Amino acid sequence: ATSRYEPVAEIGVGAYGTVYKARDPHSGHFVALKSVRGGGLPISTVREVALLRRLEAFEHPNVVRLMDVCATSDREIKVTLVFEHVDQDLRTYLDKAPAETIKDLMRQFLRGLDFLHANCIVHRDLKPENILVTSGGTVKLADFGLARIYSYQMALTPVVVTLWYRAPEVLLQSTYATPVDMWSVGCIFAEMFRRKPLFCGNSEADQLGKIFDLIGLPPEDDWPRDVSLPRGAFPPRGPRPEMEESGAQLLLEMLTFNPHKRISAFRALQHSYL
Amino acid sequence: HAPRAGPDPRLLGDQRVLQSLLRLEERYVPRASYFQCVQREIKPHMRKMLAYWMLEVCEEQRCEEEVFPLAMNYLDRYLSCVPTRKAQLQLLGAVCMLLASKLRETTPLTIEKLCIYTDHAVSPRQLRDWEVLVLGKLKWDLAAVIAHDFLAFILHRLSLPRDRQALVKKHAQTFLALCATDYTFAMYPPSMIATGSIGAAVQGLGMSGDELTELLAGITGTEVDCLRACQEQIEAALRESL
Ligand SMILES: CCN1CCN(Cc2ccc(Nc3ncc(F)c(-c4cc(F)c5nc(C)n(C(C)C)c5c4)n3)nc2)CC1
Repeated sequence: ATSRYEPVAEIGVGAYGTVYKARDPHSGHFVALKSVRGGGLPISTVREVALLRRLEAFEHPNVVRLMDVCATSDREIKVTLVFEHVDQDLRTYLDKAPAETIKDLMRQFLRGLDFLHANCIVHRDLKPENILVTSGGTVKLADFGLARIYSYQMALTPVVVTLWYRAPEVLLQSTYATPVDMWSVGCIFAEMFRRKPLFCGNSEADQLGKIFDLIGLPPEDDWPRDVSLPRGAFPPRGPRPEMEESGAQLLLEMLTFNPHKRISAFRALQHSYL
Repeated sequence: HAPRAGPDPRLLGDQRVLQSLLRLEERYVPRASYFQCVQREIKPHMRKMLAYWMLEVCEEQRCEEEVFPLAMNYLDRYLSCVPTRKAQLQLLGAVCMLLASKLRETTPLTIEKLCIYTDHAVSPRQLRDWEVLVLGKLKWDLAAVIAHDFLAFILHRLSLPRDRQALVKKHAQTFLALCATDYTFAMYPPSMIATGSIGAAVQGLGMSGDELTELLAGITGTEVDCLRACQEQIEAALRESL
């Protein structure tokens, strides 16, 4: 017998299409639906579905689970991805007042990203909206429409990540790898204490300036060489809101300018703080 | 403006990453020989003909090296579970290249470009329709592990300097494409095609052959005798690809 989930709430809209909370009116069970908006299928849809299908073989607890992919059809075909429903994102989870939870939240966040990186996957769009939390407190990473398998010598999409969570090497239009997600993790780690974005830049150059105001200006041996804007274009700045000693140490290793010295997700899970 | 992916030491040096690929690869190996029970009209020589056509399109368009073997992976997995007629082979192969390219390339193949190489009776509508059909039959599971994905991991475990690998890599790529054209390799684990191609390439360029075979087998947990037989088959297929 067939059943149907009917949409009961819009939970997001993007150029990628629309995400819906949906409910079977006969069973009461919920899912989430993401609906895709010579030619052919959009590249982002093919990539997102392919990566989730590869990851579905592991059933990792800290990644959203893709349940189904329906393609129906009129001239225009509609693709619908079906996800197990999660009640909220990280923003909704926080404005509900503990530090003990943040360490467990951070532990799960790092476990999910380490599982991606250990699977050759770079997310390239980590942000509070894409970090979901079930009612039971389980972190679920979402939105893999910008993600890719990282393969040595492949061409890369030059501009990735939303502005406020974008790594300096990407802001400087340099090459990048798995550390880009770790920079976003640092921004998200600090945002759990600030409850406000750490770097609210107005542009790419303004984002780098706000970044350098806290991390300090890298000398010269750390400045990337494959960039056009040199180090002398930015003013000199020095380093140094209510977290622990060892937590601040872990944060600085995530927010390291040079991505090769930036801490990995695995090493962060081994940090004294967690 | 146009960045290229460098060698991430966090990935190449983390043993769990290689272990993850080794665990995933069997998931993407085509089930069984579809030539005896599932396909009737479609014969092995037709697959080899289609493969060379696909390889020529990928070469003439300068696709990334993974696109052609990945398209052949989709082709074999599709033919393992969908009876297909000879007159539809070209359309199927064109769509497999389109999907592989869309997945792996920043500047992918387009439906209009594929119409250059397909016969003129094939239209963009059919390509759009078959893209959806192939996605459905493959359950959209396109991020397959293919032999090329192991290349950088294996070379990282050779102490041959990065620059001296340039010709090894180029030559190994010839063997990787050859294996994808040849149905006798269609069911080998991608890690064995990769180590066999590397072994054939490093030997063809000239620390001995037995020690290298021992090392290549140890890297992937493969039996030494099995790797030796695969490398000899790869070498023989090249010399006889006529
Ligand atoms: C209008 C604002 N209010 C208050 C804030 N609230 C946030 C919120 C966001 C999501 C969920 N639930 C949920 N459960 C399972 C999933 F799989 C996804 C999911 C899957 C995907 F593929 C996605 N791709 C993208 C781009 N998104 C974004 C929408 C995050 C995806 C989300 N989402 N619950 C609450 C929305 C309603």
